[PDB]
Amino acid sequence: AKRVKATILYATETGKSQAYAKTLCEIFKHAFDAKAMSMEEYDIVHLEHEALVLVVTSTFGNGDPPENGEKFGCALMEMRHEERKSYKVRFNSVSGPLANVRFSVFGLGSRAYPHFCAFGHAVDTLLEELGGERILKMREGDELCGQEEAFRTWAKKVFKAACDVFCVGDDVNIESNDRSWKRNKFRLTYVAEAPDLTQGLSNVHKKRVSAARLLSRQNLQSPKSSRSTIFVRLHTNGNQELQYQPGDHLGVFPGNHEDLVNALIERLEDAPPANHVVKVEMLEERNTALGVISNWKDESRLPPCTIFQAFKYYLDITTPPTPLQLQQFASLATNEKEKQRLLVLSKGLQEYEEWKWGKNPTMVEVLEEFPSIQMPATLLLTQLSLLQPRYYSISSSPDMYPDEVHLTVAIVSYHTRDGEGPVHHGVCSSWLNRIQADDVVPCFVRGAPSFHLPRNPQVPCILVGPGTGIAPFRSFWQQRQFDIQHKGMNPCPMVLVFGCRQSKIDHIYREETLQAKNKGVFRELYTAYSREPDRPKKYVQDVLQEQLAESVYRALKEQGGHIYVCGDVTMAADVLKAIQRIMTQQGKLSEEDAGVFISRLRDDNRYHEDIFGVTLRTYEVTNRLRSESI
Amino acid sequence: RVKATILYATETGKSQAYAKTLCEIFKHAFDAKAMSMEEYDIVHLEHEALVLVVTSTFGNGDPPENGEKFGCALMEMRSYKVRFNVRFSVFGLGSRAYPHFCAFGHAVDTLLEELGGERILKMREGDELCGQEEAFRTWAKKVFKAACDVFCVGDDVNIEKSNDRSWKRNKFRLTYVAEAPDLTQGLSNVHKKRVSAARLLSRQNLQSPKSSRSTIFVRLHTNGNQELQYQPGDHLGVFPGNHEDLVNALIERLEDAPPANHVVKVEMLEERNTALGVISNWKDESRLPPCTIFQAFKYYLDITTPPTPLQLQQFASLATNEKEKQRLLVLSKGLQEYEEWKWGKNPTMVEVLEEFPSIQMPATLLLTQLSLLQPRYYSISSSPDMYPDEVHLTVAIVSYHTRDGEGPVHHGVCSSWLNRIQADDVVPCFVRGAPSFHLPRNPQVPCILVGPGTGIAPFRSFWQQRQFDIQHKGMNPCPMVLVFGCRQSKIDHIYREETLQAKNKGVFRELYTAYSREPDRPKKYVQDVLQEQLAESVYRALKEQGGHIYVCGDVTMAADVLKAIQRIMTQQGKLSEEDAGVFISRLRDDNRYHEDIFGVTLRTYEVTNRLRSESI
Ligand SMILES: Cc1cc2nc3c(=O)[nH]c(=O)nc-3n(C[C@H](O)[C@H](O)[C@H](O)COP(=O)(O)OP(=O)(O)OC[C@H]3O[C@@H](n4cnc5c(N)ncnc54)[C@H](O)[C@@H]3O)c2cc1C
Ligand SMILES: Cc1cc2nc3c(=O)[nH]c(=O)nc-3n(C[C@H](O)[C@H](O)[C@H](O)COP(=O)(O)OP(=O)(O)OC[C@H]3O[C@@H](n4cnc5c(N)ncnc54)[C@H](O)[C@@H]3O)c2cc1C
Ligand SMILES: NC(=O)c1ccc[n+]([C@@H]2O[C@H](COP(=O)([O-])OP(=O)(O)OC[C@H]3O[C@@H](n4cnc5c(N)ncnc54)[C@H](OP(=O)(O)O)[C@@H]3O)[C@@H](O)[C@H]2O)c1
Ligand SMILES: NC(=O)c1ccc[n+]([C@@H]2O[C@H](COP(=O)([O-])OP(=O)(O)OC[C@H]3O[C@@H](n4cnc5c(N)ncnc54)[C@H](OP(=O)(O)O)[C@@H]3O)[C@@H](O)[C@H]2O)c1
Ligand SMILES: Cc1cc2nc3c(=O)[nH]c(=O)nc-3n(C[C@H](O)[C@H](O)[C@H](O)COP(=O)(O)O)c2cc1C
Ligand SMILES: Cc1cc2nc3c(=O)[nH]c(=O)nc-3n(C[C@H](O)[C@H](O)[C@H](O)COP(=O)(O)O)c2cc1C
Ligand SMILES: O=S([O-])[O-]
Ligand SMILES: O=S([O-])[O-]
Repeated sequence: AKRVKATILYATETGKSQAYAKTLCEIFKHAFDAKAMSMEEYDIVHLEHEALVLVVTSTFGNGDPPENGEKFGCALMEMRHEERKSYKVRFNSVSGPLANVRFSVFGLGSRAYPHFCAFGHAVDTLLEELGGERILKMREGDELCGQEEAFRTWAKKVFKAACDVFCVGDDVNIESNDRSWKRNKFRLTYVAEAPDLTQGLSNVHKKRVSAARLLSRQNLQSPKSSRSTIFVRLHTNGNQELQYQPGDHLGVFPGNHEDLVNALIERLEDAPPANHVVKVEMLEERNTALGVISNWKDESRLPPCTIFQAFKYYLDITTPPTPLQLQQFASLATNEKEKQRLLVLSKGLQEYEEWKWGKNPTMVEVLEEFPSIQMPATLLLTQLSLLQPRYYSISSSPDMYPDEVHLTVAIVSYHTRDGEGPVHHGVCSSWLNRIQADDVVPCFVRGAPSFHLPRNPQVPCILVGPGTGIAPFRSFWQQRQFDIQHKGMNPCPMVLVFGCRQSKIDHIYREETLQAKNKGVFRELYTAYSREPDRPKKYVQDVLQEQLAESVYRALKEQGGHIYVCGDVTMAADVLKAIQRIMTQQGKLSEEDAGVFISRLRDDNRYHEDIFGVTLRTYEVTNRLRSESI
Repeated sequence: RVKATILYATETGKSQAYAKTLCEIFKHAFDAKAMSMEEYDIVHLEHEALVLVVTSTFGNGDPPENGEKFGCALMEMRSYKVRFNVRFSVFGLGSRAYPHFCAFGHAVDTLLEELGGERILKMREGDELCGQEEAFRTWAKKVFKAACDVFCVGDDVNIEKSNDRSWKRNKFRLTYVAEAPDLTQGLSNVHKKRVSAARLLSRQNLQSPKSSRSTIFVRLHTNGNQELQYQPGDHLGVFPGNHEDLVNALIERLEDAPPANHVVKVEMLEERNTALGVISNWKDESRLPPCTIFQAFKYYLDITTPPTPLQLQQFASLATNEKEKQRLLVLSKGLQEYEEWKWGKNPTMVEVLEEFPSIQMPATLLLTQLSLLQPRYYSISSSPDMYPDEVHLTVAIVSYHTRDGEGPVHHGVCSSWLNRIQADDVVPCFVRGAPSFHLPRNPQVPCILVGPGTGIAPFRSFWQQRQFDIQHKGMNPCPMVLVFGCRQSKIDHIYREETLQAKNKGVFRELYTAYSREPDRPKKYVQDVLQEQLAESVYRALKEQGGHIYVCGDVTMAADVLKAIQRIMTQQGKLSEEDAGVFISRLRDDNRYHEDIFGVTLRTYEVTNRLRSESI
């Protein structure tokens, strides 16, 4: 029972928890026999016999487990569950089998969301009730301020605390450094077989990606708008992989703009032409009883391909470097002043914060700001993060549009340095806005069972969502419309609470919702204008408290109706207060009965929320929170 | 060298094996490669010099799943059901027990031509029931020489054709690992598809206790798993566990030393020749995940399917006797001797090692040469609207005696596993849509549901759905007709009270049952109820009412039914066997005549024999 095993479990949606977990395993390799596994890869049957367990997990959606964390969270939730309390009740709330085990939790999250680091807190809370002995109190990493930084602190303490408790680490010492990057470690070797895009992305992200097809794209806003929102039609080609129900999302895999990809490639020192199928092989120095066995292997992260296809379809080249990545960049800088700035930023303290949040630098902008960096083709290919797919609410009814998938996409573009800097185009939205019909569209369907229309047609539904948060409601109404016209049903009509900036500029799908109302689908259509010169600023929160307070109340309290909120997390949080008020001031219930009534609706799946994350007033919201919390 | 792309389609993995071997032969005179019709750009096709196609046919003449993309691509680039139900040559695996024999291979062969394609050799067929591996080896040599001269290489090593990718003794080793994945995750890695962990809620027999046979009702909980969303008509792919006794008998007969409780992995020696030796390293085989050998045999590997001729030859060089090593050699040549052996005894791997006890079996040969345990498909018997977060299955428990009922009992792998797993045990499975076996979008048209025994399975979701659209969505769909079939009304009438009830609620207009072993009345099949009781309701539906007819179950039955309806078209409406037969062709492409083939599930022994006798 020597060489204590340290099991590092992680859950992630974009790769941050996974990275930190790797870094954490590397550290524990010093005094312990450590392993880093995704929560889904791990077999819950070993847990009770685990000596030490370290959890690094983010939280997603509406205070939920990352998708690859759901199974593990249910499992715990199960072993621990005499009856009561739901996950949504205790951990995302409105205001022993593991005796042998020692653990500690680090959770990633954002103060921009209601239930900050919810999944980390549930796991942390749950391992303790199951009989586990917590080493360090749970620490939280805020994506808005010092996330990578707070990881180090905790990583340091927890290691020290583990060494102390297990009484090992009298030979491990006070301390880049690991599988980071080193020139005699990674090598790009030639290959003659380059997979197909959708097949390569399936390997890379361990899931089946189907090739969809672009049929058309149209502007949903006036040509006189400064903004742009596009209606996109895709042909699924029969593929049963792409079956969906109204409410579900489509995950899409973009391509970085070629110019940016090229600028980047033309800045590498030693790099084959940006065209030669090259696999990446790494010098892996294993270790045996004989001594140390060293040899070449396949990194096996990216599939065989040209560096161009790699930077274009598989690697994140626009997300600002983490402090770690800057550290590897620094040791490549050949200019005194130019290299110290790199080391100052490597800290993740304020300078980093200001630089990142101020310049929102792409990989290219960084190499160009510190032109004395000798960038190795293999450092990027192995250190950059994978290009993540972006999710989009499906905007079509599969009955009204068989073998078709529609999307409503806000075109993200903004100026850096608070309007002074150049333009940065969102990766997926700008891609979806320029692909041609011959272009393949890598995607998959991710069902959203908490956001499907009710099984019972005769109950009232209130659909709340500003801007593109209307996207899924378009599948709701098209679907209800088809039901009426062809299935011979008379479902209780619904109410739509939309919200935008200007009557004849932003009200997307206006006529389309009109036509749907005349057909019985909707009882009434409410709209909140926020930048109308002719009146005051109104938000769906307002339309709800000023013109539906009664309907809302009668719908939810007597008619057994449902309310659906979709879009920006700030709005959704506001809509939850507007409803808590309407419930209080329209039924005489304190912040108690109103809160518990809501908390009940959710419980019974009658209060639905589909969070897009932070999409509205991004600058002002991120700015307020960033500051206010440091 | 010329580049030869060998494209293969496969479900149970036989065509895959054939292509990899085909690749090892074409290596001699060509630059040959092998991959799925999915792991390939259909755009590169036209820029190919030589394309070899090895593909099986599934469904009812349908392309295997991984051969769906490719199929329609050649179709548009150049309906399917109608017609079939660069240099290149096709070899299609199949079975003469199915109507549209090698339908996919014959379709791909036809369409390649219609795309600037020149055929080398006449497309061959490989009947799973008689001389499959035999016709392949042949066509294999005949097409090699054929392309060899077509592309003009002269006198080269045309005698080399037991090859290289075949197990040797220091090309493989089992290195310990202290971290083995969870089963469902391991399976997702092995089969490259998302497999979810579902849990058993309950199982109950739907046949009378006084029955000799047995069918079970199975309820699984999806656990809110979005990956497990389905529609009535869809199938659930399930991964079972082999029985422990057979797993431990197999381990205890093993030569290699791996304790069974230790996690291991299979590394293979990757060597790259040089001018004075070789530059090499041990890479992970990476077919199976790290797991205990007990777990590989119980959950990842097929230890019951009879050894192929290729796997026997290998056992040959491992027998320490002479008769044994010789019988092995005889059987290694998939001919009369081997076919009689296999079909007659249908030996598990364990029985093979016991019929030939001098074989010294190393663990790394089984772990690398045995086929992957394939998942079994089951028609979902529940409506998702009626049973949220639930998946129900109707499962016939397969169990037969070898050597024509004279030998030991052999249990169906998945059916028997599903028949003994305990509540809450994990059930790895996934959902595979059947877009061609879904209820019509128009619920105001009549549907005629035909299917005996377990063939009823998808209809229980059809009628639970309709019952739900009625009792809850407030719609009034055109009532349906159920044409069922079983052995004895008092024994085999599974879900009798349920279909009965579905009638009382307006789901079903009428319920027609056919019995085949009622010791009173004659042996009536469902094809006999169509003609002898509804020949008119069927004609009016498929001709005037814009109706739909769904056929589900054994391929033989489904065929007797097609040939029946085609006549009900002649007789009742007056059109010839080419005017009614092609009208059903228009039905199957208009998607109003639905078929869902389970394979050969009925009268297996009787049927598959006459068929061996058919071709032989
Ligand atoms: C379940 C779900 C459903 C969704 N459905 C939809 C949908 O239906 N329709 C839709 O349009 N979107 C939807 N989204 C949002 C969407 O997926 C993408 O986040 C969005 O299109 C932007 O992606 P991008 O790839 O274009 O830009 P990305 O390049 O990734 O860039 C966005 C990042 O830009 C920064 N950026 C943006 N604005 C500014 C600014 N003003 N100032 C400084 N920096 C800024 C932020 O740091 C932000 O994270 C959904 C998200 C989720 C999780
Ligand atoms: C789309 C689809 C849907 C299906 N739906 C269902 C369903 O809903 N319900 C259901 O019960 N089944 C269904 N099946 C059949 C099912 O999937 C399995 O084939 C079946 O349960 C048996 O699997 P097993 O794994 O138990 O036996 P397996 O071990 O694979 O064994 C069967 C093999 O045994 C031989 N064997 C069987 N009987 C005999 C005999 N009498 N004499 C000599 N040799 C014999 C055959 O060679 C056969 O291949 C479906 C198949 C498909 C393709
Ligand atoms: N700044 C840029 O150049 C730029 C460019 C591309 C995309 N983007 C971003 O990408 C997003 C996509 O646009 P979109 O179509 O979804 O919507 P949008 O036009 O940004 O706004 C949606 C509507 O909801 C309102 N709203 C804002 N905050 C709210 C809150 N906290 N609670 C309730 N309602 C609220 C808005 O009011 P307001 O009048 O207050 O906005 C607006 O009327 C944009 O909203 C924007 O943040 C910005
Ligand atoms: N051979 C065995 O002893 C044995 C035992 C247990 C399970 N099994 C297998 O497991 C399967 C599951 O049983 P099941 O519930 O699906 O059904 P089943 O009991 O095998 O029979 C389904 C019904 O369909 C009839 N039928 C048979 N062949 C037909 C054809 N060619 N065309 C139209 N109708 C036909 C049968 O009549 P008949 O009376 O003419 O068969 C029977 O009444 C079995 O059918 C069988 O394959 C076999
Ligand atoms: C749609 C979306 C929903 C999110 N929901 C929450 C949330 O409820 N609580 C929280 O603390 N953070 C939330 N976040 C922030 C992530 O948890 C955080 O960005 C984290 O750094 C991502 O970590 P990962 O890369 O490991 O998955 C959310 C982010 C997105 C894009
Ligand atoms: C449900 C099912 C349906 C089948 N349908 C056909 C068919 O229409 N035509 C044919 O020639 N073979 C058919 N077969 C036989 C396969 O083509 C044959 O068993 C082949 O050996 C499987 O090869 P594979 O393992 O490479 O996919 C079918 C087999 C099953 C299990
Ligand atoms: O300051 S740099 O971006 O020129
Ligand atoms: O094989 S069953 O007992 O898990």
